[PDB]
Amino acid sequence: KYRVRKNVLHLTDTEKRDFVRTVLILKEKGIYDRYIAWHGAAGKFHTPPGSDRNAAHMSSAFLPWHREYLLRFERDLQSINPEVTLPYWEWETDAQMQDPSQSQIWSADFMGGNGNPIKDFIVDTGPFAAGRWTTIDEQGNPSGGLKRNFGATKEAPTLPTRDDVLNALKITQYDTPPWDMTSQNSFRNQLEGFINGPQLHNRVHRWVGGQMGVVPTAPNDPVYFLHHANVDRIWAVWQIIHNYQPMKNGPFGQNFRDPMYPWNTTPEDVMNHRKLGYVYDIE
Amino acid sequence: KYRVRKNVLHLTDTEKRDFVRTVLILKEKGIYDRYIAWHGAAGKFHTPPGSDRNAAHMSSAFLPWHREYLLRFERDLQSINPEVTLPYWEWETDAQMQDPSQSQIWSADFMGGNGNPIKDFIVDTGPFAAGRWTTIDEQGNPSGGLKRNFGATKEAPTLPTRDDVLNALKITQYDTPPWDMTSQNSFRNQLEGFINGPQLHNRVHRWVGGQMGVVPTAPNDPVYFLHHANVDRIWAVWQIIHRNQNYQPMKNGPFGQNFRDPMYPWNTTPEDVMNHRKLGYVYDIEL
Repeated sequence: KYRVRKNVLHLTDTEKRDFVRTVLILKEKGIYDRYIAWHGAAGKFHTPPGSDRNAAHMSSAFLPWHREYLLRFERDLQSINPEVTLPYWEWETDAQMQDPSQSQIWSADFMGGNGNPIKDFIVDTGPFAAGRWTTIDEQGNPSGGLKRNFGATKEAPTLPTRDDVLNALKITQYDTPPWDMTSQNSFRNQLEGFINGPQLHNRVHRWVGGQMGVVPTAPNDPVYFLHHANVDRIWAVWQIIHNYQPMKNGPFGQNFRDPMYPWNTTPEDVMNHRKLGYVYDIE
Repeated sequence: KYRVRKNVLHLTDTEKRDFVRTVLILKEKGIYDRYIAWHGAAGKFHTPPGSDRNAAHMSSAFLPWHREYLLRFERDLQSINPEVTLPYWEWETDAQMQDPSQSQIWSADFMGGNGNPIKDFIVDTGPFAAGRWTTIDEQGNPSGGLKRNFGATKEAPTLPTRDDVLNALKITQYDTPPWDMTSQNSFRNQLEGFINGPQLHNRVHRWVGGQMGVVPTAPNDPVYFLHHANVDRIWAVWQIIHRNQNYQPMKNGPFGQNFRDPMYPWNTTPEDVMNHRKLGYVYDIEL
């Protein structure tokens, strides 16, 4: 309950510089590539084999997998600097902005800015610009150069709104059969963004574009963690207002006590975010 | 120092059956596929990115990665049947046979036999035959059955010999810079089998063929674990003989190859597995 996760827009300047410097350090030590690789690995673990579902996305484990993901990331951040906690990007408020690209998340001292149309939309500002930050492709091989392109696609021209978010928190069930993209009246599938998609979570990914635009390369962009921090917050909220489903008979890897590949951690291990030792501000 | 890992050729008929049934249970519960994926994932964690070194192969962590891999596998077997330990395929002994493909490891009560040439070398004998056991491809989707094709390639017509193993056991350095496929005077690279390859470990894969023939899909064949137990036994013997010698690199190698680095996809370090007796098991030849 001690580690406090803060709204990016509530961060002081040196809180932002310290977060940024820690990420780069994780990157120089080779630790950051473990999270890109883990996330890609999970995308290849289909439950059961052949199914649309994988360990991290498109099924019930989406939320607790990403909670465990961000939890391990935060610990590695803390091992470099015990004062660093993972912020969240509250995109529901940034959507209200005239030009959400002008949000202070995108400043030169934090995430850097939008892509540059001449340089194929390569990011050329901030600490993660090309030459200052290398990316890896789907194969684990060097791909060179972070890209972003806010709202370029017909499908996600806008960030999801607080209206969009308030409608997901109403859903009464965590998840429903058959625990996938078609799951109806499903908090998880609603938050993930496949109901009349792309919405919420999936919409943020398409709006940002670049590596963020395609799931297997998305964690190349450090804003991946800030986005998913916000998703984890929405879920923790839902866990106050209103457990987990399936408790059994889902495909292996999605049940309450199944390990989530590529870890041994179960959903049950992370149901209560407070017991994991962190809290979001406003809590 | 208590779970005894036995030569496959020494297993009783009941031991053979209990092992196979336990593996089948692992597969049915969805657990076996986690080991296939872990191995596939490790192969695309390159150290550093761009190098052909990866977390589990072609560098110093080849041996401890697999010690940890097999230890986790043996634990999962034990949780199903605490009397079942991971046996080892002593291929260097099979190589002395007129026809190694007649080894008892390939009998219908254990690993099953060679691939059927009429069926594109699909295995159709033993408990892992097509229709009883489904493989998956590098992408995580079902494939069409186990395949094997013993001794089919020109580079690997034979299994490695007892002398090939004895020769490797004379190498005095665990590994050497630059800790890769070209490492010379290196026990790790020698056992791995790249110099004037394919030898030893790489030669076994090429000899078996089918999914075993391409390292990213090799754990689809349960014999993967039996083969790598023989590898783990040979390294355990190397540590007994060269007791003065330790893992290399201690430091300064690529991240994920040093003594105290995490071995992707786990947090387990090489140091954590250096002493196999402290992991709870011994090979029968140690008595």
